[PDB]
Amino acid sequence: MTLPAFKAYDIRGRVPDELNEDLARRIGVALAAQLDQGPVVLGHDVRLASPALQEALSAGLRASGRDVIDIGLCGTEEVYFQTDYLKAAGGVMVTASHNPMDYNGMKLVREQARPISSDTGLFAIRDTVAADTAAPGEPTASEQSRTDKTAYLEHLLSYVDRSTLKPLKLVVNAGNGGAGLIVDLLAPHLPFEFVRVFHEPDGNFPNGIPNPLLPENRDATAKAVKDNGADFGIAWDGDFDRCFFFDHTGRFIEGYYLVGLLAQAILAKQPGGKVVHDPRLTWNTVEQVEEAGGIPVLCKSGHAFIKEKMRSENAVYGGEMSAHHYFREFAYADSGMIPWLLIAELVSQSGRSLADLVEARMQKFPCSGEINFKVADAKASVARVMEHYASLSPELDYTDGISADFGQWRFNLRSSNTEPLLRLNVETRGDAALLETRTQEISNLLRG
Ligand SMILES: [Ca+2]
Repeated sequence: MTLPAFKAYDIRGRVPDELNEDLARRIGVALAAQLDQGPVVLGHDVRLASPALQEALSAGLRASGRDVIDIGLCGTEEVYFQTDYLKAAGGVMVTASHNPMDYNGMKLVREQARPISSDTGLFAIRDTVAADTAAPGEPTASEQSRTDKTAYLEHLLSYVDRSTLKPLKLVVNAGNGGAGLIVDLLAPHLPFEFVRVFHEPDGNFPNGIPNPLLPENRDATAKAVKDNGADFGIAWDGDFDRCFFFDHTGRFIEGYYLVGLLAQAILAKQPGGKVVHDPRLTWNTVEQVEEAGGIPVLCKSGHAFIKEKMRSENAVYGGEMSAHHYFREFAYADSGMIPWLLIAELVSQSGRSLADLVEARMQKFPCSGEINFKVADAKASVARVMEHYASLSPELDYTDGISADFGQWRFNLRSSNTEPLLRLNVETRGDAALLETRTQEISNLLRG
């Protein structure tokens, strides 16, 4: 067959049958063969098995003559940042994301933190690994421990004017992932009053695997915001490349609205810039970008597509509705830290609460959120939807699945390639009733 752990965009599998130290070592050998010259940055998340997987990567890389820069326990964005900042040949983050306790994985980048994906080197690595029966060589290169975060912290702080920040009270919820370490290193340089929830890194996850999208986990941040009168709350996934916002009422802010909000924050600092966004939910972003003087650039969803498009357009910022925010100055990479710093600055400077910054936008472009449908036949299910609506003559766009614009409402319907699974997003022009009736109509068709 093929090694199942090699996915479209990263490596992910059950330990030890899909991913283990031997495979990790072979991946390091294969990665050395795929990169231009230079050292390789390695970091890892809080999962208990992550360090051993990193050590195996390092052994394979060093056997292949690659100097290894061990940045230690970190966030995925720190591997991206250090790979670019240190002008490394590439980098690997060992991270299991929100997969089960017996899973782990790896995210791999080349120069400037450019993604390595299935069609840009990852399956080449897979095929090399799959055929590698060579004896493990011994190291011919060194490993250096580089735990200085100064340049990374200075870079994060460079997105805000610290003299304009107010002493907001912010709930922070690392979910026992790694975000608290960075929050605590930033805190001496900021005026905020932090309320720390599930703050200590703990790969045993006594409070659940970090995933702020699950209602039980969502509610822990909401409750802390409400009980403490916080201005807003921020939660992260375990490797903290995704952040999640809760307004002063405890309400979780759907990620769609953060794209337009962050674009308007960034466009104040880089006037006339291009902003890349995905096709699932669009109308609010296009309007907010244009109103702020930027140029919106439609792009297929998925971090590799977003990053490539930002590069080709010199786009200052790119944002996906699914809590991914990318910054040109950050090597075009995603950060779960930059967004909350920008939002805290916007609340501080504007005098407006996070709730009021988004309220009118959510009313003007209400959306369904992303709704997933396991179906027996994705192609037949999409066909049923498109047949049902054909007589309305929607404007169709095929940038990412099917987008259908009917005038006062639109949807995007995307099909998973890993399993028969359709993802639906609907939005309307200020009409909650139409949003629900159309969402339910499409849902009935997809389940047919
Ligand atoms: Ca993540």
